[PDB]
Amino acid sequence: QLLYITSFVFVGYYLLKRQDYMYAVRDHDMFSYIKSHPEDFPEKDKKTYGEVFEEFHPVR
Amino acid sequence: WQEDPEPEDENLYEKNPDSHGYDKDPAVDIWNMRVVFFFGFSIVLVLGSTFVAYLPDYRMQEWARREAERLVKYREAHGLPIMESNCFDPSKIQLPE
Amino acid sequence: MLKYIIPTIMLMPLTWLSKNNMIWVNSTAHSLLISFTSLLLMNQFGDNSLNFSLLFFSDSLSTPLLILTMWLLPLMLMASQHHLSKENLTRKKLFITMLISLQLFLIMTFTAMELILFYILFEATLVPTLIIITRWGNQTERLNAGLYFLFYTLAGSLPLLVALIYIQNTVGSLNFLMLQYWVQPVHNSWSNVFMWLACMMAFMVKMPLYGLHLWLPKAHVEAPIAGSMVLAAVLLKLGGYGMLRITLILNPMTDFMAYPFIMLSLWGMIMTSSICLRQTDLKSLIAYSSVSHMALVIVAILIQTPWSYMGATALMIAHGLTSSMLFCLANSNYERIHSRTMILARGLQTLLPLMATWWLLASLTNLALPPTINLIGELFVVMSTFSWSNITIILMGVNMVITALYSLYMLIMTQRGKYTYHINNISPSFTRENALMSLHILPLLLLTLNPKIILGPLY
Amino acid sequence: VRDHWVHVLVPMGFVFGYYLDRKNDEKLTAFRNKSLLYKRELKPNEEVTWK
Amino acid sequence: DKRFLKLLRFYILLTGIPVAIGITLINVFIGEAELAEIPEGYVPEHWEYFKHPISRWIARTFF
Amino acid sequence: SWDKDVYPEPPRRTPAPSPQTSLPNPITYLTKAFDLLVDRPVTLVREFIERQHAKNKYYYYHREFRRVPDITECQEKDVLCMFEAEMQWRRDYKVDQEIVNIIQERLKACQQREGESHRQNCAKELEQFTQVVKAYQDRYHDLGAHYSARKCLAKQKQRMLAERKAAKEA
Amino acid sequence: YLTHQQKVLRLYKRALRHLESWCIHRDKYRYFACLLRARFDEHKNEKDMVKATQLLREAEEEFWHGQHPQPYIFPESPGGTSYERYECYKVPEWCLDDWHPSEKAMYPDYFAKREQWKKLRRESWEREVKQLQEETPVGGPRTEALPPARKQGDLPPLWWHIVTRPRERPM
Ligand SMILES: CCCCCCCCCCCCO[C@@H]1O[C@H](CO)[C@@H](O[C@H]2O[C@H](CO)[C@@H](O)[C@H](O)[C@H]2O)[C@H](O)[C@H]1O
Ligand SMILES: CCCCCCCCCCCCO[C@@H]1O[C@H](CO)[C@@H](O[C@H]2O[C@H](CO)[C@@H](O)[C@H](O)[C@H]2O)[C@H](O)[C@H]1O
Ligand SMILES: CCCCCCCCCCCCO[C@@H]1O[C@H](CO)[C@@H](O[C@H]2O[C@H](CO)[C@@H](O)[C@H](O)[C@H]2O)[C@H](O)[C@H]1O
Ligand SMILES: N=C(N)NC(=N)NCCc1ccc(I)c(Cl)c1
Repeated sequence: QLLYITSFVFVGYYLLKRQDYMYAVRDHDMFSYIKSHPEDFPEKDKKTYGEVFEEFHPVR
Repeated sequence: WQEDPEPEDENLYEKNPDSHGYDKDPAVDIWNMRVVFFFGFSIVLVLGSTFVAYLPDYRMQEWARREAERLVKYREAHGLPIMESNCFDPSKIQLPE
Repeated sequence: MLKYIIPTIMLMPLTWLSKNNMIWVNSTAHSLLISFTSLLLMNQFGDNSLNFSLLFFSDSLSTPLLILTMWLLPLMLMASQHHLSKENLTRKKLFITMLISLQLFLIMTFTAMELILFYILFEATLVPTLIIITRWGNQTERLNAGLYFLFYTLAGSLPLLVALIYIQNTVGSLNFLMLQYWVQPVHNSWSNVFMWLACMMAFMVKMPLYGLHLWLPKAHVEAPIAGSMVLAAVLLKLGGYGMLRITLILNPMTDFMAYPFIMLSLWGMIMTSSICLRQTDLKSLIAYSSVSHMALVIVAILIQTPWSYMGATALMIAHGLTSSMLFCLANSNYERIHSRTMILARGLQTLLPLMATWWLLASLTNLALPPTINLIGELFVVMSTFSWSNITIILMGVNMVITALYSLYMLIMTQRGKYTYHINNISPSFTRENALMSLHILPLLLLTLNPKIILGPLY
Repeated sequence: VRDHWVHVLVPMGFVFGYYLDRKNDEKLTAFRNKSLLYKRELKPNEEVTWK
Repeated sequence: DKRFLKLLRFYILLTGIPVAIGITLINVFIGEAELAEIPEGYVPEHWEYFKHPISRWIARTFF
Repeated sequence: SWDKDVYPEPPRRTPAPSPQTSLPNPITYLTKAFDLLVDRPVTLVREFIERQHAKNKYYYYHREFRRVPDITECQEKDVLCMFEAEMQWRRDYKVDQEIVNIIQERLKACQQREGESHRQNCAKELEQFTQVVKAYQDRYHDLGAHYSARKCLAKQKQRMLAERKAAKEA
Repeated sequence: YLTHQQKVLRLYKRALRHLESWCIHRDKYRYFACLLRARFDEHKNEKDMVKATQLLREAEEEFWHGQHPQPYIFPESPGGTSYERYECYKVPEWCLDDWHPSEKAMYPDYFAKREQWKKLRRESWEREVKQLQEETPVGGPRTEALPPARKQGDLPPLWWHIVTRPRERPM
């Protein structure tokens, strides 16, 4: 029983490292692409709700 | 075929006229009665009801009444409307067109 | 929520490591302590919900359902231990384990912030429930009842899975707190009609909606008593709870998409109430009574008004305790006469006086006698549907007449008249049975003194 | 006692769960004393507003 | 039936009577808080916003 | 006891007894018995309890909520600002419910107090009730169970647009 | 199932009771009860059974026309005001088996004599079954009649639930 736990933990530790590395790589790739293509990811100008118009749908 | 017969139904009162219906073992039967009655009635229902009765202002219902009194006193003293149709200040709003 | 999840999990090693004859004593005692601690969830604020972490949250809707869920486990254990007395020990422990795992899934289902997490746990409740019915049910038909229960649910849930994943891609999140702020109106199109249906039909089958209900009477007739208690008290409410949450993101399309389901529920409640007058099986009668009551909940949820959401929440809690009580009352007769036929054993008030009082109290709550929370919930729904359309008062009024008729007819047929001559094994009520009945009705009637805690977030 | 040791499992589960709930709050202090509604100056010997 | 009702009455009174006595002693010899203005420069504890001692105790202890 | 301005009452006008009979009034002697046997022992018990409360005097306060920017000042989808604005709107919504309850209680007390003259004598309470109900209805009615500050604002802007158009045509 | 004589006598009793409900007063009833008896005696000796049947058939149509819409009913007869009134107080004897020993201790003499009846029932049962078995034609009984005990020391077959039925005013 001791080796069952140890075996799972040992293998699980390295799979967790690779998992975290692959998501870090995914974020690293995504931010670089956004940085290199600012025209496709413009910083839109946000408006406030006082300015934006939303239709009212009464529940009656 | 090679099947056991259907057993006859057992009346727990025959072997134990004092049975509480919990177990055929009299000592276990009594203990199981006590936990149900003590943790069920003495604790959960009695202490739980007391706990619920003294909840500190469930969902600030009491605070809202005190707050409403404060606003009504202030707004009537100063000749303001008790309540306004507009929830949001129109000076902060910008209608289309 | 970990202060409830972990102790619930600990009930499993507790059961398996208990002495052979202390499995019922230990699991019942400690699941009552958990139920006691569940009252700490009453720390509810007037503006903010109680948001514990990224995964779990409670508000006024989930809190009463959580307390009902955790209170029902000890009751299911007392209800089950008699008819499982001849089972071998390992199989008794497995039965208790299925009940514990069902509670674990339920308390996580009601507190999940993220809707896919809700979906998975909402779906996970199927497995133990199916196992309980098919493994520990009594008769041959339990295998078919398991199949109808499984596939009715999956026929609805799988489209819901597609819709939820679609929603996250478009919106970017399924966290319910985020959806409260990022929600956008649903515009008219055929794409959104099917998105609306995929978001709702799974919960409708759970309620169940009239026309999708025929699985419920089969399941109840076949399930063991604990299966019936959890099915009626909590599992039906997963549909109600799901609809109460997901309707946030279906506006304004719900304004017209609700009509076919309001007509089914408004008419369905009259038909199921009338059906109750002619049922011959006592468990089947109570199952049809549940469909009638849950029809109001569907209507209340669909018309989306503060009063109806308060009525829906109160009805869900009141129905849970009442219907679970009725099944326990019916079961106690069954454990004596081994038949569910309502006409078989009559005049039982003459032989079991106190148990006849439990029948009377249970029936009075079922027909919603003021000021029970059963009436408060029903009255609030009737008030709100009157504003929706004045004509509905006629359908609501007729249902209240028929509901009183079958509630008392069930009481009169089984408890009054002349006792059946040849039935001579009607032994006196056990302390376990009387305690089981009073642990339903006493919390139910105590809630009348403080209804606000079951009126939900709109209070 | 070996007869009644099982009766600490659920109570210890509750204490452990209560414990883990409180540590989980410590990962959610990004806005402690930073909300517009409740922001204020620290009390003379106070180290944090809540924990 | 008589035994069950006797047992039910005993276990409700087992904690009910002490709770009823405890509430009475608390109300007499402790009493409720008196509404006061928040003193300038003072930050009340969150459990100081409730009037009844049991409610304050519940808020201070659990919530 | 309570703020007399928030819950006003007129000055009571009782008429002095003006007997026109020789028979003793049984109510007068019952009042003396009630005062001696009921009120006096009750008052003594309360005075004892009041002494204990004085020995242990402590305070509780009324929570004050700082105003925060409202939903009109929140950028679209900026959840952190929308959250504070939304929680504030909900608090005010619960306060306005209690303001209407205060005005309704004034109306109900006036109707009972004025007896058969209530239709004439309760006009001011009735008019104030009518106004606060109108204002409350404009703010919150028809928002649905999933109401929010956003929907409240959308309703107000719809009303403002109809008011602007009506004046434009006028 | 009913013979012609039985049908006539049932009509005669039925008509008198409805006549009594119309008349109310005893002297008035006695007078008209005699006229009615005279009509029945006018055809007592009719030997032609075809004519006799027609007379019976016509008398039944006459009764239906002239029956009281609200005839007198004895209080405890079916449809009477006291019918079934005391069924709620009738408790079967087998319930005493389930009494707690402390309840049984309050009636030591009653329960001693009760054991003597249960013993009598046990020791009689095999004879009762065997008597019915040897007195029943091959194709089962043709009627619901039961036989008497034939020997001394025997009890009539199937007696327990008749002998020990609840009293008519059991409380
Ligand atoms: C390498 C990591 C391994 C981690 C292992 C951690 C737990 C290890 C436990 C080892 C000791 C188990 O020892 C074993 O336990 C069970 C219950 O506890 C006992 O057997 C049990 O049978 C029944 C229940 O099935 C009960 O009567 C009672 O619970 C007990 O008698 C055995 O008599 C004992 O031999
Ligand atoms: C019926 C049994 C129910 C058991 C559950 C209730 C247990 C708690 C019982 C009340 C305990 C005392 O409750 C507590 O009393 C003191 C006042 O004396 C209050 O404390 C306040 O006043 C005291 C003075 O006494 C000062 O320290 C200070 O001004 C402030 O802390 C607390 O805010 C209140 O919560
Ligand atoms: C319905 C009944 C529920 C029964 C629950 C049974 C489990 C009991 C769990 C007890 C947990 C108590 O845990 C701890 O208790 C102490 C007092 O003792 C509190 O003490 C603290 O309260 C507040 C917290 O801001 C502060 O005044 C201060 O930090 C301290 O006084 C802690 O806030 C609480 O975290
Ligand atoms: N072909 C596809 N659509 N899928 C796919 N593999 N996309 C690549 C995008 C991706 C996703 C997750 C991670 I972690 C990383 Cl590093 C990269």
